[PDB]
Amino acid sequence: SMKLRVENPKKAQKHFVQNLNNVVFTNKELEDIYNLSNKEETKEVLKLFKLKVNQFYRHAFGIVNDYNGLLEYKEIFNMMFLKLSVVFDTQRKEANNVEQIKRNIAILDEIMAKADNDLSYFISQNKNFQELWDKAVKLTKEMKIKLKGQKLDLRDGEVAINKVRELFGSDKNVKELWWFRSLLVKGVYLIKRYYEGDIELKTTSDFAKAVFED
Amino acid sequence: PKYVKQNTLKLAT
Amino acid sequence: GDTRPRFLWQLKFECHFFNGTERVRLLERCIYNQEESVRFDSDVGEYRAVTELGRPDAEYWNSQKDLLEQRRAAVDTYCRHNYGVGESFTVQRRVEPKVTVYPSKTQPLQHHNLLVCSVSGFYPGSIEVRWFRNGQEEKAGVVSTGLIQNGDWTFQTLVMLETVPRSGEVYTCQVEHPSVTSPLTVEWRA
Amino acid sequence: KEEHVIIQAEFYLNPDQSGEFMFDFDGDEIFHVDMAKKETVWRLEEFGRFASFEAQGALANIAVDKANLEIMTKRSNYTPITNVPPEVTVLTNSPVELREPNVLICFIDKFTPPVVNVTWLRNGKPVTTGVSETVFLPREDHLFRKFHYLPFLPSTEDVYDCRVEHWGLDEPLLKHWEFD
Repeated sequence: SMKLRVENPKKAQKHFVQNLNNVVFTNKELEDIYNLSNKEETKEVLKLFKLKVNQFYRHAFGIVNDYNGLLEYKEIFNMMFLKLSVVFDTQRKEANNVEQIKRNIAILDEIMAKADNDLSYFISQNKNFQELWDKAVKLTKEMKIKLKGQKLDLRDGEVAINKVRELFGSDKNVKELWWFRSLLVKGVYLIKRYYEGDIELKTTSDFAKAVFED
Repeated sequence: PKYVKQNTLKLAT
Repeated sequence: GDTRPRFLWQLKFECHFFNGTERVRLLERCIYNQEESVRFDSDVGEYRAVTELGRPDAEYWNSQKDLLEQRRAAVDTYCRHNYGVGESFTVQRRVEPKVTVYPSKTQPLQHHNLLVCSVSGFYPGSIEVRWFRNGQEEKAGVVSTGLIQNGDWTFQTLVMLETVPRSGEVYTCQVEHPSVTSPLTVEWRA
Repeated sequence: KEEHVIIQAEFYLNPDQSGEFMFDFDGDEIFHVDMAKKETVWRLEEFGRFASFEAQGALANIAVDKANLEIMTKRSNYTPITNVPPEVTVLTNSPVELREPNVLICFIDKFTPPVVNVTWLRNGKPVTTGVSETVFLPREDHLFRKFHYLPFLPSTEDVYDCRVEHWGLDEPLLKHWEFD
């Protein structure tokens, strides 16, 4: 039914860490870490490290952006940062060890992969979420057609919501679930971009991919 | 054979 | 040099096995510094605070039905599982002891007072070692270091006999251990 | 009447920011996960040829542990741990014999927190080549054990000693050894 980021997810366990509130590192925080890598010889790998920390952040928020409707997403998001925090422990005591900085980078990747697995696992165990997430794609695809010749002036970010209320504002799921209605509101901005000839859409998110894929 | 662990649980609040 | 206060958090999951895996008991405990606060005893079926500081945690976890069922099944999915994974090189691990006998002086002034029976590099730690003076078992004058675990999956122990070996006598150190069907022996002619 | 005990023990210590994930069988270490490299290391190579473990899982656990340590420290109103000095002892692997390869074992027992500096000395000179050590092993009283090793060639002209430094000690503890 719904495509997972990992087809056959390996068992995942929750540590009940969804209620943490400040897992994400601030810039000053990250900078104070980058600063430890003060030696010359390590300045090249320090770039690859900063680049990975960024890819990391984008990855994490990417998950909440696509799956905020899935209860277990806070668990996955928070775990990612709790793990990052451990890697940073090593980074702080190995600030100029290029081989270590490279291992850490490799681990930051592994942490992301694990996140995708675990996410796929929790999704597989929540058939209901799947039905809802698929239905959201279903209607966004219909909306892709429905708005074929209409005027979409989304400049003030007001029309999108109206259109969703106009075409599906009576759908039980669009009234009751904010996340579901949002996937559709998010969808019309995508459709708009599609019409303007945007070609990267499918790479924008799992949702965008599921929507604009055939 | 794979050793399997027990997940750590986060404390109260 | 470092005079800063430290704070320690430990978590231990103990699997206790009896008669193979007939009876298994899981003990999950949380330790702050040097004091257990909360724990899950499979014999109980749910978290119980051990100190005041544990209460919040015992209360919170216990309200997670999914979590409790897991822990309750852990005895099988975790303990019995892991027990199998390593059985061949742990429970079955057998390393024959190396027995040798050499004299020694109880004091720098004393004569060749005691004989030492060195039993080393064996595993499991369960072993038996007895002294015999001309076929007759000796007990009254034995002293030992007790069983010693080396930390590399092997044990060693020294068993001494407090007797000035008179000429003509043949002392014998007999060692019995799982790694060998017939007891090991080392004689020492007076 | 219990026959065996398999213990999964892990810890996180502040402000050092040092953690440990290990499996224990009847007192001996089966393996542990090197936190820095995030990978399983077995106590005996042989073990790896028959079993495995996802180091990534340990990372997850130590990640949560860290967060818990903060929560507990605060909830306890920042109560620091009471240093308990180690009991050091040194003996050989097997009976010593001139020029016959042997090993020196330094047993550091009953202590906490899990932080300790160890140094091997031969006639006053710090020795290294050959040395090894086990990670921090857990005790039922919630204190720790640790072993350090120094392979050596016996000789009637060497005096070795294991130097152990721990916060619970007034001065560096220095246990001697020299065939005696």
